[PDB]
Amino acid sequence: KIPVEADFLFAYSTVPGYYSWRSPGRGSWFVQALCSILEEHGKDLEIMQILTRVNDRVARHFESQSDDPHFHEKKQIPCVVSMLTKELYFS
Amino acid sequence: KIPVEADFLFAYSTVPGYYSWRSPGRGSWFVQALCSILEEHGKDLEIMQILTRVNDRVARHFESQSDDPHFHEKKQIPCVVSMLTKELYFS
Amino acid sequence: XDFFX
Amino acid sequence: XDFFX
Amino acid sequence: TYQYNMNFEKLGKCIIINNKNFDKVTGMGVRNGTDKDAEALFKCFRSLGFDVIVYNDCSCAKMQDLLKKASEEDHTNAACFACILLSHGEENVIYGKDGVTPIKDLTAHFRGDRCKTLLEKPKLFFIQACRGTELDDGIQ
Amino acid sequence: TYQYNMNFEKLGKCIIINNKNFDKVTGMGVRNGTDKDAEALFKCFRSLGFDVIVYNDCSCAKMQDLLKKASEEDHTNAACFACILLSHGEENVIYGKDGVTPIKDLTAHFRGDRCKTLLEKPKLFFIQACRGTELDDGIQ
Repeated sequence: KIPVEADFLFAYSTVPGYYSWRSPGRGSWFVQALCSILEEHGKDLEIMQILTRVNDRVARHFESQSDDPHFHEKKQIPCVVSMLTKELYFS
Repeated sequence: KIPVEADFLFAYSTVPGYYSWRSPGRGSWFVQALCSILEEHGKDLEIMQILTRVNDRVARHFESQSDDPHFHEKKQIPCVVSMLTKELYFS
Repeated sequence: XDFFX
Repeated sequence: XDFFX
Repeated sequence: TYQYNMNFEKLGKCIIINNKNFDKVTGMGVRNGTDKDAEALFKCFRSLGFDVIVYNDCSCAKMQDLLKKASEEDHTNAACFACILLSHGEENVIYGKDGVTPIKDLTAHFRGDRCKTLLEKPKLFFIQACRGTELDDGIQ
Repeated sequence: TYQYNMNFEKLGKCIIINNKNFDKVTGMGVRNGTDKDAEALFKCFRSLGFDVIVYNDCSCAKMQDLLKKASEEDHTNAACFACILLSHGEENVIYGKDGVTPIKDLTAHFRGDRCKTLLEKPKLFFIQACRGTELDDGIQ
């Protein structure tokens, strides 16, 4: 038999309890970074490699810009939840 | 600047909401899977490759042995939450 | 001017 | 007989 | 022996739910830029090989029904399934245009016991949405 | 580069909390088999190169205190940090011998702003504990 919860993967844009940031002119930070990595490497890296590079890109490349100083210069790290049982390549 | 929540990894034995199974003679299913994979591969596989094989081994090799048939032939899948920003090798 | 979801 | 935590 | 089997006719189905405009009764504002996200995700996941369909400003019942129906299609000739959720949200919960619905309810339709033709195949959920109101102040 | 830099004097510290016995009032029973877990984990993580420390039957206040003190040590010459928790648990929470403590409060000590010598280094938490009461019945 096989667990009914096995072989799911959740790629969240942010960690539990936290905001997720979006630029009105360029899109959400997570999706910008996810599409960047997929264009260059979607076909030759494993899914956890892709999503780890996405984590790094969101963590390093983005910083919030805001009028309110309560929201000035805030940061974000995404959050991958893997119940995968094998490596995953898209090819 | 770096997110304060970056570079954590949580290797949970089970998914949110679920039981986690332990055998009194051999130990808990997750730990014995984790230890056996780390012994054969802890110095050559990336941490997500290690934990994905742990996911497979818990999911395929273990089934709850019980006599209250409410807990007969039950199953488990572990749960990896990664905020890592790089690949991790223990080398 | 960033927003959150 | 297995247990849970 | 350590990879998901990819030798199928289709890569699989990808459902993008792109929620930009919300009902007055929810109090949520317009998600500007989410069309840029959806079109970029459309190109990327299409380039990967997914059969992609975008659904805009879905209600909670439509999201539930979209994912319930996709779960009931036949995936014998598919390698995997992906779903992308772009919306407002809170911990464990995502906004339709008419309220909140629990994320677990969207995904449970794909459980091994409720979708036999995706059994032992990756089911992937990409979720752009808040999970609370804590700020990460960062550190140098 | 794309990997964590491992060129440090030590791999790092590995803290194991092995909770087997629990105060009667908590309702929790002896966790038979956990000594074998703790033994196999310390042998394994010693092989990897960690400085392993095994704690046993810790109170909630002991679990907070020892993790807080470990986050105040100087990790400048370590590549990473690892903690392994073996206990009863429910969702978001882990048992000390005298009650329950939030997992998030245990790990928050190692946040970037609170443990500056592990900044940009991997902080690993392995948790053997229930997260609720649902059973997974499986499918063949």
